[PDB]
Amino acid sequence: SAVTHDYELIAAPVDMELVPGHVTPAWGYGGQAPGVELRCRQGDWLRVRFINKLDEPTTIHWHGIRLPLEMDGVPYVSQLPVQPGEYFDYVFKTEDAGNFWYHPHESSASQLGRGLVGPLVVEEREPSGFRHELSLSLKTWHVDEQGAFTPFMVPREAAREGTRGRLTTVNARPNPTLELPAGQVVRLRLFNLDNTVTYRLNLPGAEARLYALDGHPIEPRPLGKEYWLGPGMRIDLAVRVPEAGRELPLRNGPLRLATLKSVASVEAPGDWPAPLPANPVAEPDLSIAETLSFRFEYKYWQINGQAWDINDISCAERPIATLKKGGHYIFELRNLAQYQHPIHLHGMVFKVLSSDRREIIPYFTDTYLLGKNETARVALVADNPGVWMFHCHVIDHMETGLMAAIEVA
Ligand SMILES: [Cu+2]
Ligand SMILES: [Cu+2]
Repeated sequence: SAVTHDYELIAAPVDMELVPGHVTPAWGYGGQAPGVELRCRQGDWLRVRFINKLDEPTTIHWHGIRLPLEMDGVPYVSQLPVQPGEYFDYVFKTEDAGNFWYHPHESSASQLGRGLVGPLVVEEREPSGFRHELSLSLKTWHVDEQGAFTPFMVPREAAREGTRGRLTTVNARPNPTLELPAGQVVRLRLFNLDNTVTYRLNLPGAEARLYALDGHPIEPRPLGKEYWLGPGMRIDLAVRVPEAGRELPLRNGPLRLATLKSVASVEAPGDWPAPLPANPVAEPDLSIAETLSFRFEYKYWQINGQAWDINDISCAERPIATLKKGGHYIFELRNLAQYQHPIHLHGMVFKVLSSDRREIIPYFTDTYLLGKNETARVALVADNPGVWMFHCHVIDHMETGLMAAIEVA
């Protein structure tokens, strides 16, 4: 009748030698940054005793999980900030398998910037045919050449593509070599845990197939040339590991993020897995849907429908829209700028229909990377009652105005 995955998760200072010979005074979940991997299994309860051992308030928002509003981790909408030395018990069922993540939703640029980000895997209820998996958490740290943090908001940058760090890491390490077994198909779980970077992921040489995007399965498709992994996006990238001693570079454009060294296995080469089964998300019914149009765009640099978010007041009470529970809606997402925005909706999963620019194979996701001057159409069932944040996931833009709240009732 119930399975529960218990975790005690502590946010606390972590000193990290990101730049050899230098201390970076980071903040981490479970003694590391990126934070410890949380695992659950689809259909089961995830129970996390979150304990704040930072010197300021924080919450944990569970990016991509359709959970009840009480557990969304948004200060003053979900809960009260968790104060230093206090705890909060996040309990919710994970009905969607795949790759999610977690991070604060309080002092976000700073707290995410300093390390408060982690991967969450919801295992499929039935065994995927994957024999091997590897989790890759990308983060581009705003630290200078001596390990010190640079500002997480720099206005000139917040009005552009966002405040970009300098030091790219995969699982806290600049450009690691990850060993994988030869001949085998490996599910690489790729998490962009960065505040601002879009990694133009490419893996030259290897046969690589996309199996899921932002925690939701697709008809598997070759990687091809590149995949633009925006902040807070994830993919499962199944890779045929080449014969032993080969070394493939996972890249952000021409830059190596990581190297995948094919190691000798005695295991038989296994076949490509079947498509991951769809998560139980409410099919939007286009013929019955109603459209809402949204216009994008140390103070207000970005606007939603002419409304800046003030990340300093409790203005989640004047919601940009009010959806009926069980209602089917189309969101037209209009980027009225030369700046891309990874636009994210809490609480709910939307299906990407079409774009101005891109040809779309329709898929479900909590985030759409909204290109420069792009108009994309996106559809959802207003499944989950509450007040859900709707924002660009470049943490700078979210903090300098690019956020709104959508009330489901
Ligand atoms: Cu979210
Ligand atoms: Cu943005």
